[PDB]
Amino acid sequence: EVQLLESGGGLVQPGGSLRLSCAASGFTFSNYAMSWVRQAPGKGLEWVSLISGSGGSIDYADSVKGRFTISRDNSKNTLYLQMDSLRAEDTAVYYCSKDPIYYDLSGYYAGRIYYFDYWGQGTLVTVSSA
Amino acid sequence: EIVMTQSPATLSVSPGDTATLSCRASHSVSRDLAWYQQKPGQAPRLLIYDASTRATGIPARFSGSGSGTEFTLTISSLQSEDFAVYYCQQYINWVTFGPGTKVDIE
Amino acid sequence: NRFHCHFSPRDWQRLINNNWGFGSAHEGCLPPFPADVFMHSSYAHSQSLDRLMNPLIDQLYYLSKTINGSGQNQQTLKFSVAGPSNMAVQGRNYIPGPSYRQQRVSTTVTQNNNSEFAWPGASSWALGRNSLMNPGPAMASHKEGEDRFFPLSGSLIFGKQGTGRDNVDADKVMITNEEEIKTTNPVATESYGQVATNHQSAQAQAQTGWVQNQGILPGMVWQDRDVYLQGPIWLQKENSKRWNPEIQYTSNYYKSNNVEFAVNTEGVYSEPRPIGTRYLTRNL
Amino acid sequence: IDQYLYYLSKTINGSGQNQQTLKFSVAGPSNMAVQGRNYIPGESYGQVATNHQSAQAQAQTGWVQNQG
Amino acid sequence: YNNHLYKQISNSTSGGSSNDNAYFGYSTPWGQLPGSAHQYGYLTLNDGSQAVGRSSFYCLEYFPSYRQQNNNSEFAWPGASSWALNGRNSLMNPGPGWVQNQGIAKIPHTDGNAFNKDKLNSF
Amino acid sequence: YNNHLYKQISNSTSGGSSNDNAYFGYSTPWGQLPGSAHQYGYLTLNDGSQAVGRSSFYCLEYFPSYRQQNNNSEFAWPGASSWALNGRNSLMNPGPGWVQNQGIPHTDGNAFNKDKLNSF
Amino acid sequence: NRFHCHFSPRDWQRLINNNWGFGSAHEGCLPPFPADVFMHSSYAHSQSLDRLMNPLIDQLYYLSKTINGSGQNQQTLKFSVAGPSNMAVQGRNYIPGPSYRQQRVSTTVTQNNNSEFAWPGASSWALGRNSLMNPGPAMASHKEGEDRFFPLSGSLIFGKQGTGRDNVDADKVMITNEEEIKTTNPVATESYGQVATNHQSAQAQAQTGWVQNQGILPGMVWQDRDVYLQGPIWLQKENSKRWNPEIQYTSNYYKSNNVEFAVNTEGVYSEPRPIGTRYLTRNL
Amino acid sequence: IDQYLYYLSKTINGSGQNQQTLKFSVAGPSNMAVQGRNYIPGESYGQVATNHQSAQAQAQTGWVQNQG
Repeated sequence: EVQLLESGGGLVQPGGSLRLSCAASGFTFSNYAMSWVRQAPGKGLEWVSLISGSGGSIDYADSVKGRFTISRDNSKNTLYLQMDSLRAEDTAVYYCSKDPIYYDLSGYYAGRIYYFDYWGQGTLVTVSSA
Repeated sequence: EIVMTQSPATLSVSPGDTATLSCRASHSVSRDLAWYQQKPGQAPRLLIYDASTRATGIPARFSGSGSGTEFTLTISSLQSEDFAVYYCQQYINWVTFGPGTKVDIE
Repeated sequence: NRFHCHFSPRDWQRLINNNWGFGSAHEGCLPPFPADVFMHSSYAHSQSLDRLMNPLIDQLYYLSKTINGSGQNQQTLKFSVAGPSNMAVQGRNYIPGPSYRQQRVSTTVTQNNNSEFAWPGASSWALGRNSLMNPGPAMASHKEGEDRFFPLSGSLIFGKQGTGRDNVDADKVMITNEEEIKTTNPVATESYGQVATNHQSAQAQAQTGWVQNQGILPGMVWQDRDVYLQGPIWLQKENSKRWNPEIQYTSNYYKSNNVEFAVNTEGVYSEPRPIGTRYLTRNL
Repeated sequence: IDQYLYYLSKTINGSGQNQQTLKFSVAGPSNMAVQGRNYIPGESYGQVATNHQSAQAQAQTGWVQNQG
Repeated sequence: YNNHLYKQISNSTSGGSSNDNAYFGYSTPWGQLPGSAHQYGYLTLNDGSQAVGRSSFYCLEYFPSYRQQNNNSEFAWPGASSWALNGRNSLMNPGPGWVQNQGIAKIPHTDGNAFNKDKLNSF
Repeated sequence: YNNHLYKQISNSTSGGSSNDNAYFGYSTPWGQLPGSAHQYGYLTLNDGSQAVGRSSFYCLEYFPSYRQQNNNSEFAWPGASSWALNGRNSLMNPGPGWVQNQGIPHTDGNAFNKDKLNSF
Repeated sequence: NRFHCHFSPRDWQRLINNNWGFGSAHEGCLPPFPADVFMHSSYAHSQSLDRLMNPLIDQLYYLSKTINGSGQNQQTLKFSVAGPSNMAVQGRNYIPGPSYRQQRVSTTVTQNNNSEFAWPGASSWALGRNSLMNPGPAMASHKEGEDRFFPLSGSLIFGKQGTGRDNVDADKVMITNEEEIKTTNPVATESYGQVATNHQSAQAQAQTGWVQNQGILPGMVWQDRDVYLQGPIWLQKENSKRWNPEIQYTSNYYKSNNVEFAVNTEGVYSEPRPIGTRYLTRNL
Repeated sequence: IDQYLYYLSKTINGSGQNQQTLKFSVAGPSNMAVQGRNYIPGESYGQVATNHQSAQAQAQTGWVQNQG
């Protein structure tokens, strides 16, 4: 079945940059659009960025824009997130998520992402000086 | 930036009772919405998508309703298996989530 | 006069996976599903038109440098060999086909300009009446690696089963794209190229201009538009020596509520997506 | 008789800010200018897009004075 | 050639860095298969230095005007007539109000125109 | 039957009782195609009420011992001999230290309107 | 005596997509790729053995109720018609094939027991020597919906190009699963079924026990094990009337550093994944 | 000569807590008992797994006193 698994997240000082990765399996990874979503410790959920299919289209939330860059390698069925220039305001559990809609060459990527079909057990990122 | 609003900030009901959860939308989202439950220390899971459709493998006691601004989630025959914060999403414009409603058991 | 009259989805698949080859588009055509009662190149080139060269071997000369350096009166003529290090300049016997440019629209609406440009910005031809150019000359829909852009009237658009008549949403319709023919055809949303607009001299720099439309020139080659299961109508075996496996049209194996190209619970037959036939490949 | 083909009818919902949308319509005897055609002719000949539109740039066209 | 090997060659293998000159292909030990006015090698479909899934690998062991343009400026490339194909500009060489352009070798096939299991590396 | 329609039937259209009884298939107007001791209908591959990519749709318009088990308890289904296939139990019916069992299909071994007419 | 000796990956594709059918497994076979110098039913059932019934029509009686209700001295016998509402109890002419149970292992390591059970917890046979049971009788690898689990010694495990000899990580090998044969074959990690262990009476409840292995019984039908491009060795056209399109074996459309089933920059040929023979479907 | 088939050598790295791992090894003349064999014979006939192992439960087996 579908299985989303997030790799290393740790402690980074403000202004530092770390990289996250998600190993997806149990489904054809290239066909769907993957998204990162964020939940601050007491706060609710916040969408961060999305990459679709091949990776031609990439969009970010206005909070993360210019700091964060998302990318995927279809060859290795991995989704990446590169966090740069972090703040203390950017610390929360991070979730790897999946778009339900299916993409093939005979068609175009839908303009927007839909509901989040599957979720990984999120990795946590603390940004503090300690 | 459609702002979503979860009507009860928290809720407490006994098992076997129905629980009516609802959220509102700052602008029309027409049958584009979703419901998630997040148990403590787990990832969210899709309950309902669009206005009302149940995700695969979801119990039949969960039901969605509503269109446009205001929507409703109802849990028939609530059990103890269900203690979670419930969120609502919009997939119109850029995705935004509601603040959540914690269903507490008596 | 549509293919799904004569071909089942499995019969269509049997055709497009194994074979290199084989009137106003109005309604009222025979239904695609036999229980209802009612009232050509098929391959994608594996090479581009610009890459046909041998990558290991040099060729012919081209003009590399018009100035020795920066300064006054630096004019010079320097020449180089065309080869693998610079492939853009090499001599070629054949060139891509004709183009008539389409405006480019994005499936992401916020990428689009906030104005009503549907009829205003579309390409057209006059006959004293304006006729939209649809679908127009055959051109690739989008550049390789691009999935959100599509030509304004460049490609065919089919509606999904149940779609209304007027002002339907983007999700309801199915838009076909012809990326496959991009190797020998120009992209529908791009200029065909650039030309020189003047005679240079010491006092005037070389000036260029874009080519929005380019007719037939001797040496052009092009692919025609693809046919679809749903499209209008009016065997060649696959001989290839290719070592690695082809792209085939298949149906995804993943649990879903319905079976694609089958009836649903209410008895309505539907065709989920547009199936054209370009899957196998040929050398250019 | 209608065509089974669609064209892009409306790119905005109305006057205002951030109104972008995509709406499609069947081409039929109601609107004959937009129908898909198999053959084209060989006053200006027509118009072509000169640029990529975006939120910043409006769609621009230009006159085709000669065609082959 | 190539020590009796088929070796993937790519844009980046040679240092690359330019999109117009990006290529992907294979070099072969040799000296239905893929006239260019020049060892046997060939190019197939590419995206940058990466290869798209439609690319092919062949084992050979298995057998009208377009106006053309001295000022003291560099205009070799910037002042050149070119045609663009899939986001790659290509010089027009040789090639065929003011009408700058007016329309009407193998032809491309188109519609119109101790035992060990390792292989032996020692020769 | 079915007002001349092919209609999808499944475990859900019957209410979706339980895992062992879940199914997916089609009911046909009729009365290479898919002996069960019984309108023509058929079943195909399913996962729960859903179907998978191998599920096929056919348009008919297109033409030893195994021990078997009164106590005051309900032992009908619990105390019955069964065999499991893909995680679904089926009664062994009829069918063929103490040895409770002993061993010895095509398989390897053994005005104009475009809408369809609903008026009849 | 391996299929890739005689078949290219492309030729293998032609075989499995279009056709229903066509010594210790040691090293030293002719190299898969010709430039190296060195020192059967191909289909999946569209029905499952338990579902062969007509879904719309009743059958024969079964024992529905052995007690009227809660209480004492409630013994009674009730019967019901075998029909669509309850499909588990219907009479069936044929039963699934034999089984010899394998231990189950998860590819997620944290949910595997923290002990060394490779050799101890493995199914084996004795001939005064103990030989492991590998791969064993033909059995499904896992239940529908669990892809992570695999039989300890149940399947054929191939190594990736360059994989070492000893104690390689799970990503250096390729594990094949017989998902297709589940329709007629019991899961390798599940019991065959249950049998009665006693005679019930007023003084004893009906007692049952699990069958952990089963030999041939009259009326069993089963599928053999699939063969692979890599696997050991020692035409039939498709007649199907299926309306919707088949599942096919296809190469991926995404851009990648290397083309699948080809050489890299160093000249090393590799096989990225195992290819089974079962894609087209038949009725049961 | 080695086989090209791999078998599961190790389910734990070493002694300790939380040592779960999966390692594989070529079946070869070194260890013959674990080679994949095409045919089987017709004392106990062997052992079979009687349970699903998990983090909670150890792998259990039982003896086969009769087989067909």
